Amino acid sequence: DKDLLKGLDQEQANEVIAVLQMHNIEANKIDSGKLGYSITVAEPDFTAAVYWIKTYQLPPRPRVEIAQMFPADSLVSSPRAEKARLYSAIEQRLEQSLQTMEGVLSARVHISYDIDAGENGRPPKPVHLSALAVYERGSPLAHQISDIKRFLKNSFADVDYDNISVVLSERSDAQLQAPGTPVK
Amino acid sequence: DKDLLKGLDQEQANEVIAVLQMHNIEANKIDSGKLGYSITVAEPDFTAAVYWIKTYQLPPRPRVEIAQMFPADSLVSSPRAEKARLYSAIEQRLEQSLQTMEGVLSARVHISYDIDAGENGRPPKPVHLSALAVYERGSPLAHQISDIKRFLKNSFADVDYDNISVVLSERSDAQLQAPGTPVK
Amino acid sequence: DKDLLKGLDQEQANEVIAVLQMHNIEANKIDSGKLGYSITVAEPDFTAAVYWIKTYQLPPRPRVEIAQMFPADSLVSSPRAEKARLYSAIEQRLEQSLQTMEGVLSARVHISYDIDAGENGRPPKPVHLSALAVYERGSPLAHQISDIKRFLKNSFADVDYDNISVVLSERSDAQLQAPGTPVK
Amino acid sequence: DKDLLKGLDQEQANEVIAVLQMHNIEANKIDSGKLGYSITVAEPDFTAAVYWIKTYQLPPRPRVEIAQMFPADSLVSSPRAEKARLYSAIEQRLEQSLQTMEGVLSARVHISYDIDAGENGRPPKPVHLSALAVYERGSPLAHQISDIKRFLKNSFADVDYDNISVVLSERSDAQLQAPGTPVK
Amino acid sequence: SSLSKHVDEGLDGYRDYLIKYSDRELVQFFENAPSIFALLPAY
Amino acid sequence: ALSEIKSAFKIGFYLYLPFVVVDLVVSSVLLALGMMMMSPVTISTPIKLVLFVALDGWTLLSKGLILQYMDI
Amino acid sequence: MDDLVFAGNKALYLVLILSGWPTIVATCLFLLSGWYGEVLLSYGRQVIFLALA
Repeated sequence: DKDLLKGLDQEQANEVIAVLQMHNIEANKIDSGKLGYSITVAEPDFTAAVYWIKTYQLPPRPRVEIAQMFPADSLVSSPRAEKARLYSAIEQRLEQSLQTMEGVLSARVHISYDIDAGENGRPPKPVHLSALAVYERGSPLAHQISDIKRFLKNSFADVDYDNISVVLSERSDAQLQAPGTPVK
Repeated sequence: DKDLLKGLDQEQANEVIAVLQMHNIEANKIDSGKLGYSITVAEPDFTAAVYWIKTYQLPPRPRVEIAQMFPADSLVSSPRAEKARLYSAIEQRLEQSLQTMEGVLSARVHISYDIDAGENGRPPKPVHLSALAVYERGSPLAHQISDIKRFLKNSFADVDYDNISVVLSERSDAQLQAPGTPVK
Repeated sequence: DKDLLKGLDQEQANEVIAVLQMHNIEANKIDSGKLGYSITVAEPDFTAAVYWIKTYQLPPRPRVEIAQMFPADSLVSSPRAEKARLYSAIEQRLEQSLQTMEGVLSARVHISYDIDAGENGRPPKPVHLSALAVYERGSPLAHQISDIKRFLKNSFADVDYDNISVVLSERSDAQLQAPGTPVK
Repeated sequence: DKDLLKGLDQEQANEVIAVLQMHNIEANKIDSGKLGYSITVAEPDFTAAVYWIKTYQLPPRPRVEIAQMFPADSLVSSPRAEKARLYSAIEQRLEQSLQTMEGVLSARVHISYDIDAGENGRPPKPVHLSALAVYERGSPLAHQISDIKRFLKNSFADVDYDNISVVLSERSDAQLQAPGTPVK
Repeated sequence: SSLSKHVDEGLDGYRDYLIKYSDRELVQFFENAPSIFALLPAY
Repeated sequence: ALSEIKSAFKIGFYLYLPFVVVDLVVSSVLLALGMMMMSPVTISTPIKLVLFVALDGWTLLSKGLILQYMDI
Repeated sequence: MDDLVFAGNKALYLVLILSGWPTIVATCLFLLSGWYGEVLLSYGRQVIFLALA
């Protein structure tokens, strides 16, 4: 009956519940019309829920891309802004192409940005990449780092195998049982 | 019921409640519609609750970024303002990519900024990085400093392994029980 | 009920009450709508209350930042006035990252300002940082000066360990009990 | 009931009462709405209170800052009027950070100003600092020179330990008892 | 450079003249990359 | 010499572009008032050379053309 | 030639913004005196960074 958050989004409210149910407290996703969702928790489960709100930094902020600072809706754009808008779309296309491998649930790719070395007589440096991934358990994740580096190597101009770093990990344990209401 | 604060935001009230409940005093959150929120405590807990307000510097300021000083809707943007708006979105994207690792609850990432880049004839200097993290307890947090350094090394042009400093720690003890109303 | 201060705001009156309650006199915060707050003390406690107002310089001024002297709406923006906002948002962000350590309640970070290094023929000088902090009671505050000195080092271009100065301290004894009414 | 001052400010009347109450004469603060406060004193105490108005130069002038002689709303800003508005905010932020140390009640910092080095080819010179502080009594105020000197030495580009001047002192004896009404 | 060491003292009256009316952010700039050839493009 | 005259006409066109805007922002306000017969060259020329001295381009071009060849 | 295109279209963009803003306003000069020297001095500050480098 006591409220924690209100005026939330859809993906925000769908993540606060998935965090609270991991720690044996249950909540309610109450819609409110065009005012966004709202989440209420029980009275014995209010003190713990504020502690996990503060700990996990909830509600989640929207994810930031580099193409949002240099928008395409502007009329005149610098060559630095066109280069930073190009590399931020290759950075998202390689991330969406990594989720189609056999076993990957989510992945993230970072590209080394170089914009100021293209103008001077110095040549641009070699480009670096770095990726994260989360695999379904039961998979031998020591041998599956060699095809992520093989897919990522010759998708650019000239990289080495030492300029690519892959840090991946298996997914957590499944949460399938209901939390349970506080009896009194 | 004495009044401590009024006119707060939504996520400004969940920090004051989470701070006060750590020190055995119970506060009530009251919505007032358009005028924000309000926080009231009991009468004997008043002179002990203003002390933790002054000590913990509550209410929290909004967290600042480098991209807020240089707005995108200016008529003309300097080459300094375009690289400061680039690097602030890179450290905002690397911070959200560090929270998806296995064990990390929260993180923060700092990059060295170049200020006199084009005004000199000198080439730019090397890039330094720093990071902070908070881990779930029960984890060997000495061996997990070698994964963030490998992830952060080749996410840029050329950084060394001694130009990165990671300072991380485990989280505090959990608060799960109710404070308790003061009987008088 | 002799008034001594009125027309303050929410963050100033919560400081004047937190100061006066430390010296065994109790105050009363009275709201007045659009005219702010008001603080009244008892008639035996009026002479001492004016003395602690004069001693502690209450009510406090609002805290100043360097970025307020050079506002963004000043549409003529010198290169001298763009590095002052870039410095002033870095020193506002490093002290927001210092408070998320293990035991830190408050912090403050100062950076040396060099602004004319781009227009003369001289190379720029080194960078000098300085920091204050406040820790929890019971912490080994002698060994925690190397974590701040390590985190602050490689967050800029090139600083040494003798160019960083950290002066930190523990918090005062807590004030929990009530002041008590002047019985006559 | 003979008035001696009227039309005063809120912080001005608290500086007149705390001066008169130190010298065994009591005053009445009377609000007048829009025309400010007013201080009245008794007839046997009028001769002494006029002498302490003349001696202490009361009412106090408002405190001056160097950034007020060069307002930011002007259309033409010199390099001298930008370097002076920079140092006049570093000087206020340093004395606002000196008050959060362990034992300081008030502080005042003075930065040496350099103006005529920028327009001509003369090089700049070393910057000098100066400080004042009021410490809580019962404290060893001889050992606290090195903490203020260490904090100030790393907030600028090139200062020496014999270019910083700290003059500090302990506070006065407390005034806790009432003045007393003059009987006849 | 023996009798060419007579004229470098003869141009001293022109050299104290070429420092008073030129800026010393341009005087050293054509040097580190006061000379008699390094002050005329700056004056 | 062919690539030097090409680069000199590219830098020389770069300088040309701001003033062109300076000219029509004088003739726009003069056509906004009733001064259509008054020639704009007596008002455009004062604000053409305060944009050059506040930017003090005599030192900016001279330092930049040295920095395209030499090094400090 | 992309820095020749960007610099060749920021001039036509500023003519539409600056010379056309008191068209829609007048369809008071001290508030418009300080705005024009900020943009022309910054566009000239940018075109040298695109020119000499």
